[PDB]
Amino acid sequence: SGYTPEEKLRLQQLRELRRRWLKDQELSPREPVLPPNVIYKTYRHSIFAFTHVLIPVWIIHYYLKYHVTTKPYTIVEKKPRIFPGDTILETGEVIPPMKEFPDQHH
Amino acid sequence: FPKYEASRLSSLPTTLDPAEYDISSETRKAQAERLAIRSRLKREYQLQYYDPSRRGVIEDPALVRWTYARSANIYALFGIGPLVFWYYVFKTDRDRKEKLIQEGKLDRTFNISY
Amino acid sequence: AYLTHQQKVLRLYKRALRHLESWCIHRDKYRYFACLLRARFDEHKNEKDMVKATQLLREAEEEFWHGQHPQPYIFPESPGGTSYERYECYKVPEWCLDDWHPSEKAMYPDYFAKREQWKKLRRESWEREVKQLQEETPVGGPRTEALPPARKQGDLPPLWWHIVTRPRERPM
Amino acid sequence: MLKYIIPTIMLMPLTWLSKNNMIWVNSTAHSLLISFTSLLLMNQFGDNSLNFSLLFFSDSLSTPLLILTMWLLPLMLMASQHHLSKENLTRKKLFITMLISLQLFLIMTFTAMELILFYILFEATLVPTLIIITRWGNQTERLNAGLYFLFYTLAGSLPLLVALIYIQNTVGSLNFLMLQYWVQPVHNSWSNVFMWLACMMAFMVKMPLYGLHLWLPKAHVEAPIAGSMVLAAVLLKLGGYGMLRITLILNPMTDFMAYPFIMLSLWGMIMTSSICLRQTDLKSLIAYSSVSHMALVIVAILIQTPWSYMGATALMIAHGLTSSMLFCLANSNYERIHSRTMILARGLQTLLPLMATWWLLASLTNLALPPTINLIGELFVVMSTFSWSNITIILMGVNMVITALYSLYMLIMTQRGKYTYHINNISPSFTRENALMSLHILPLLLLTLNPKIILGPLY
Amino acid sequence: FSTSSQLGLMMVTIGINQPYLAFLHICTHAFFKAMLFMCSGSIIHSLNDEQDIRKMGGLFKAMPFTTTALIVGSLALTGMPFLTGFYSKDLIIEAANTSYTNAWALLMTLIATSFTAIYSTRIIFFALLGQPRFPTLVNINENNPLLINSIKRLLIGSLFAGYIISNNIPPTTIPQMTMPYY
Amino acid sequence: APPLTLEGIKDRVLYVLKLYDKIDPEKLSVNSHFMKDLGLDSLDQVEIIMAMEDEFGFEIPDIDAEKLMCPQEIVDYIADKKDVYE
Amino acid sequence: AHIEPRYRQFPQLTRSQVIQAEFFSATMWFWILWRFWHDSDAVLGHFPYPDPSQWTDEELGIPPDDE
Amino acid sequence: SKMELPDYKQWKIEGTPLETVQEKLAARGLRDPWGRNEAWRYMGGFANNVSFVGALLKGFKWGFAAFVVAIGAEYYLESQK
Amino acid sequence: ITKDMLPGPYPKTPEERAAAAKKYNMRVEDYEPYPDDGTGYGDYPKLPDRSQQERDPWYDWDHPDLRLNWGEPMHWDLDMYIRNRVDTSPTPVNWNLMCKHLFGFVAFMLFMFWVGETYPAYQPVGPKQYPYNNLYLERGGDPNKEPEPVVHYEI
Amino acid sequence: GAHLARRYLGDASVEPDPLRMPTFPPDYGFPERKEREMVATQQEMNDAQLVLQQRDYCAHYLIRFLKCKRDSFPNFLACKHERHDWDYCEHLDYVKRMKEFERERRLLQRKKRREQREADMA
Amino acid sequence: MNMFSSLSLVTLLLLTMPIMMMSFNTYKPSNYPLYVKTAISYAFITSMIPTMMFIHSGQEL
Ligand SMILES: CCCCCCCCCCCCO[C@@H]1O[C@H](CO)[C@@H](O[C@H]2O[C@H](CO)[C@@H](O)[C@H](O)[C@H]2O)[C@H](O)[C@H]1O
Ligand SMILES: CCCCCCCCCCCCO[C@@H]1O[C@H](CO)[C@@H](O[C@H]2O[C@H](CO)[C@@H](O)[C@H](O)[C@H]2O)[C@H](O)[C@H]1O
Ligand SMILES: CCCCCCCCCCCCO[C@@H]1O[C@H](CO)[C@@H](O[C@H]2O[C@H](CO)[C@@H](O)[C@H](O)[C@H]2O)[C@H](O)[C@H]1O
Ligand SMILES: CCCCCCCCCCCCO[C@@H]1O[C@H](CO)[C@@H](O[C@H]2O[C@H](CO)[C@@H](O)[C@H](O)[C@H]2O)[C@H](O)[C@H]1O
Ligand SMILES: *C(=O)CCCCCCCCCCCCC
Repeated sequence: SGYTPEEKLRLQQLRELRRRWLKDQELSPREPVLPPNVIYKTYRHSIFAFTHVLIPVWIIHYYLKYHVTTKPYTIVEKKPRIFPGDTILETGEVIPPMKEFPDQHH
Repeated sequence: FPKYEASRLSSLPTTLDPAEYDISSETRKAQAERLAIRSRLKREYQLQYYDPSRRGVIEDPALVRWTYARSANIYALFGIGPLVFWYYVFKTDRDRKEKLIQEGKLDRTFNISY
Repeated sequence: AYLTHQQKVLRLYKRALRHLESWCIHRDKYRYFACLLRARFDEHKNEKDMVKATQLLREAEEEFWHGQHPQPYIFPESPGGTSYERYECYKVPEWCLDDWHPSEKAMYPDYFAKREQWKKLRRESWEREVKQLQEETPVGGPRTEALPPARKQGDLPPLWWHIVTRPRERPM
Repeated sequence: MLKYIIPTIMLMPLTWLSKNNMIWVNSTAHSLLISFTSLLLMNQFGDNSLNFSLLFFSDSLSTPLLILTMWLLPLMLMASQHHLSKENLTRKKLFITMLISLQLFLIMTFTAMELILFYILFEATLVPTLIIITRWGNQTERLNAGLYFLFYTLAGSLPLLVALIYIQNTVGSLNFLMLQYWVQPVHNSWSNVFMWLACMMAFMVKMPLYGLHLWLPKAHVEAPIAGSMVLAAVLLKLGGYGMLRITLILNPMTDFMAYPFIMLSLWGMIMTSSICLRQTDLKSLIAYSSVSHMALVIVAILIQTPWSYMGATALMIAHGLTSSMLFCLANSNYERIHSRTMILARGLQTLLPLMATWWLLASLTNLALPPTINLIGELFVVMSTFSWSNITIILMGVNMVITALYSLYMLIMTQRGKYTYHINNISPSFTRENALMSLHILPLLLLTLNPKIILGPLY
Repeated sequence: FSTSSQLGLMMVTIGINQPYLAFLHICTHAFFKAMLFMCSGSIIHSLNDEQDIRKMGGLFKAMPFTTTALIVGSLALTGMPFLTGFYSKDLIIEAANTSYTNAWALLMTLIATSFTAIYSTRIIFFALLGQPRFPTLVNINENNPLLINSIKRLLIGSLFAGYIISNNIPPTTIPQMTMPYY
Repeated sequence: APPLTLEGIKDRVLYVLKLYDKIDPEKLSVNSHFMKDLGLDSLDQVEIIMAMEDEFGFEIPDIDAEKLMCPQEIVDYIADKKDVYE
Repeated sequence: AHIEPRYRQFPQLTRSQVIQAEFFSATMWFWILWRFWHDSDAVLGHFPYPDPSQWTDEELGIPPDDE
Repeated sequence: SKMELPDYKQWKIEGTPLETVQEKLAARGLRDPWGRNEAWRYMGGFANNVSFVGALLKGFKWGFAAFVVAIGAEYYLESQK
Repeated sequence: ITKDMLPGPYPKTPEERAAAAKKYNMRVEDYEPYPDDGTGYGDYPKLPDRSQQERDPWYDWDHPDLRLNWGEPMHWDLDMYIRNRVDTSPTPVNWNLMCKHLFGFVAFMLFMFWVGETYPAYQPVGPKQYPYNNLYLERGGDPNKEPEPVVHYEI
Repeated sequence: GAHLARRYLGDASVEPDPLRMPTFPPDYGFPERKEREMVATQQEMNDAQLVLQQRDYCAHYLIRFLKCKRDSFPNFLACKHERHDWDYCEHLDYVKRMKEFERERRLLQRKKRREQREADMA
Repeated sequence: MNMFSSLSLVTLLLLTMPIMMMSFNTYKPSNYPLYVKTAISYAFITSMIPTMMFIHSGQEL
């Protein structure tokens, strides 16, 4: 089968041009011509913590403390679970223990 | 081997087609004629595509004919048929619902958004 | 089909081997069956009755269709492969560089100097390329899509720009 | 309303007496100031509307339409000044004069307290629109598009005029405030059936109702960009606004007269969305998209619930900004490839990366991505229409599926894939074109932060 | 397809009225599934964008760290006792077959559990064991610290995360712990 | 993947041919016609292309493959597709 | 770069990848083994399953057949 | 060339599964002419790959050693405490 | 383009077929109009309903993504047959057999899910017992009514 | 279990129905059954915010465990004994339900024999 | 509740600042991927404080 002599010759000619074109896509040394250990890492994470955590949490806390929680039913807590023998901080009340267990065991 | 059975959405493979074989001088003369048309059109396209000073669009008359033929026939699932079908579904549904509301048998205990 | 009988058998052979390779997976296993399959083709290689040879081919195609792998291996960048056309979104045509702002062209003073030479070469060669095709195309238009080579020295092959300057396969 | 009517008229002397090279600068600069002052219309009260005088009033339904109308004039001048750049100077001023006269009629249409005053201004919009399409359209079929637009509208308006004059005769007034207190129920009779049809069929044509929609794709395909922006953004809304006001005096007959028109809208929205999947013309796809979106508004207005009027109000504003944006986006391509065929120029995200972001944002609003006002409006109509009949959720749900399909298909066809090899004149997006899209999308997205001002009087 | 299979198991857990087991499986599945996809990415990258398993093999020693994470991931997925996936999948199956439930649904969930071992062996057997089947120019490299650290953290989760979470969440049901050995 | 070079492609193209038992590794040269010089037939040429496909990890279509008749033609074909200009 | 590619040969490895892989594979097996020793009931069952037939009619309150 | 190709003479089918295939084809009168091109996959560091059980047991030798020590360390403390 | 190069009415005569084919860049033998029946096709050629995915992927098309050449007649439903939409390429299995096996699998699965519902699995265990009258008050029971007590005994 | 095989594929009238049992009076065959005692009061389960399904006859062991869980934070490996106590109670509660099923089965066996004996002797 | 509620929101707010900087374009694309990776790693830590509170006293709000 193979290339005919004209088919072969044309590929040879486009080959020379294509490879010269690809060679011309290379950048010269000056191009592009732009216009005019732990101590460093610790600083880099100190700034990120401050700007991305401390400042946001300062803003959130001020927002939640003085604008959100001053409105009714904006933040609603599931009331704390009380267990037998607990003591209420608000009223100093003691919750009675549970009654004596039948005391099966294994 | 179980023969291939062709559907609308599953066409017959070329390798299983008796036409593709049994070459006839007329079929080759038909194939050679189609290639001539394709090469004539390819040359016509290439002489504009490769022109150094052409900046624009190579208007394709085949694409113009296609859109023109598609946009022309401006004017089942397109008549009274679908409309009447849906008329009775909603009329029947809303008639039953209205009767239940009047008979107090429809629960709207907390329905106050409409 | 445009393909000769000789071309049809070869395409089946390559197709049959590839689907056989999908079934076997293991190379030693594939080698054993690949040689058995080559034997089947070698058996009728010298058949001289083109009605029998044509029959042998058609039956072979039917057997391949029954035995083909439902999920044959595809090279990642071949049509249907998992990387086919993956990079087309990074291929930008070269004419886009004409619209660059001067400040953008100033960062590559040497690339854009070479680019102008190619554009000059394209402008100077075009008229000869058009003439060469006109005086080689038979009356009525071309009969095939094959294009000629350049004949004279200092002539470029007709219709070369979009072949030579096409984007790289890994443009970015 | 004279604090807006007079400044709008002053745009005419300003344009005509401006230096030759400054017509586009001066008109755009001062039309934006008028748009700025239009925010004073938002002094709305819970109970009473804003009734300036015997002629004009504003409530929560007309205010967002008034602000949309005046915002659109500066956007149409930006969209227009390119393809008119070679036009004769005087003909440039007349083109701008037609846009100014259209704003003038429109702001008076939305504030007229008298329905017959509304009708005259409602019907006066035809003249500038028809002139824009037929004079500054670019194709042969702009003449037929003019006639279809003209005679579809008049076919419905002339019955409307007779019905309104009849109503003033028997009620004594057509003042909208008066009609709120003196309205009487409409009883069943063939006479009242035709009074109902006359009062509504003029508005159904402008929406347009499916079945009467075929004038709209014709007009869009043939109109210049500015004609398409006003037509899609505001002129379609005239029908919706008219139906929201006129249905007050059609009860309770609207209970059963609505049925055929709800069926046309419920089925029509599914078919028009499906048609959008096979459209080959980009402008024609967006036109059929409006028919699908406006069918929701017809259904919402006809079922007459507090949630359906809030939804319909939001839909009209949201669709106005979205449809206008989509037309401008397709025009930016057309100014390059000079064709409306959607499949002609592909893979444009590669060549125009920022314009591909505008295309994405516009498509997302078209398919109503939460929490855009496009979804808020669409959702409220779905919630209320479900109450009207649960089965409608199927048609509503299907339409959202199809709406997603063609919105992203239009995005994928033109912006993704491989670029068309032979199209080599895709110049970088101009600052004018980028600013035009940002002026559609930014206000549209900002309204999510405060959507109550586009939810109408039932909010 | 493993993820679809696992999502079905979560939906089964919803069906047998075990919302919290379904949630625990979401959390545990998150660790080893995301690791398997990253282990696969390590292989695909090293074999020049090759994804077909038929052209892999012999990677057990060539990619030691990828191999370790891929075995841990496959064992976690299949419900090896005391890895991250055991603390949800094992509970779910016991709940399903000690419940008033559709018998066909139960059987199909057990057969699918068996299939999970089959296609996990399939990836391990063809990707890692045997002789190499990839092209000749060997570019296997998996020594980037970003690749190692990212998989290393998910490897640790795939081991202990199930244990850590199962011991810290409050109880919200009566876990059925009395049943026949079989 | 690491880049290719013209001499690298030629080295590997011959390397594969040198591991084929129907070719004489001594008679082999970049310009040997697989048919005229090496005595191979159409069926062996197909297998050679498949071996080069497996070597470089990409497919050569049958329309292009049948024309590659000497090792140099294969080398030239690969370089064109991989944009190798060395 | 730090790992030169090879041709038709086993690839080059660093020590760290081999050591780390071996360490984490052992960590898996220590963790599995340690847990058996402490939580073997999670795999075998926490409580015995009674045989329901070993219960007497007296226990279950089944009265005699006659009355 | 930076790169170097290993000498092609070393790729032989003997002692590998490729040899076994040759006898089977030999009994049929056939030969496998690409066998050497496949040989590298069965040689050098690619020979003697672990089995499936061997793979699953990777790390068992030292995981077991640490477990035996840990339980003994626990066994001591309980006896004291 | 000139009006003579646009589509027209259904061709009637052999010369109206000959001229239509030339307009569409087709052989007259290969040209076939859609059957005349007022649907509105006109003289547009009826091309095989084949997806664009079925065309040669290696041929150098003018539009590689659409696999179309410049100037060739576009199928009436080309937008339905782009590579993103309807595909008609041959399947390794027969279409009818795929439908039988897929439906049969679904029909069988639904049958056995029904059998499972009719004959559920469960453990040999009595109903779970809750104190305080089946937790009458905890489950929102009205306290003013006194519920009939639920009594549980040891065993 | 085998119980399903006996019921569906065997005789169903002598196998308990899980949805309806018990189908016999609580006292039948039992002279003086003692009522189960509930250690935890309703208020204790309310304050503990136990899930309603967890408010069964073992809820006092659950409350004790939950309290010990809160107090031993962050030691999440505490409460070994408390967790087991609750788990073990739930086992005995399940075993009681196993006895109920067997009692129901055996009574049905007795019934059928009674019906058979009063059938053949008719 | 002040620490619980405040910290459960900064987790969500922290994930958005990288988005705001890209959109507001006052960032530095020198190593944006590392910036986004760092933001997740901090957001993970801030989300552990609310989780421990839930594990401890069952707190929910
Ligand atoms: C449905 C509610 C409202 C309906 C109102 C309908 C009233 C008629 C409005 C359009 C009037 C247009 O009047 C005339 O119509 C025909 C087609 O319609 C157009 O003519 C066009 O169509 C005809 C036939 O369809 C062709 O023969 C002709 O070549 C073409 O130009 C004319 O160019 C237009 O001037
Ligand atoms: C877009 C198309 C929309 C189509 C909508 C079709 C709606 C059909 C409405 C039918 C109702 C017409 O109105 C109905 O007819 C007549 C008025 O002449 C009234 O009845 C009156 O005339 C009839 C004459 O037959 C007498 O029998 C009756 O004694 C008298 O009271 C009915 O009490 C009234 O309910
Ligand atoms: C409490 C958690 C459990 C703690 C126990 C931790 C496990 C011990 C950590 C060190 C693991 C080192 O593991 C050991 O490393 C060497 C170094 O490669 C491996 O050795 C392997 O590579 C080297 C280099 O070729 C050669 O010794 C040998 O060819 C090969 O077998 C051993 O096969 C492996 O057993
Ligand atoms: C625990 C297992 C869970 C999964 C269980 C899945 C079971 C699903 C069983 C579905 C069976 C349906 O598939 C069934 O197969 C046979 C085998 O060809 C088909 O048979 C078909 O093939 C050949 C011809 O092509 C002929 O036998 C027959 O004429 C034809 O109908 C049936 O037409 C089809 O109904
Ligand atoms: C009976 O108790 C109902 C159980 C429902 C099906 C569970 C499947 C267990 C089969 C037992 C054989 C052992 C094979 C692991």
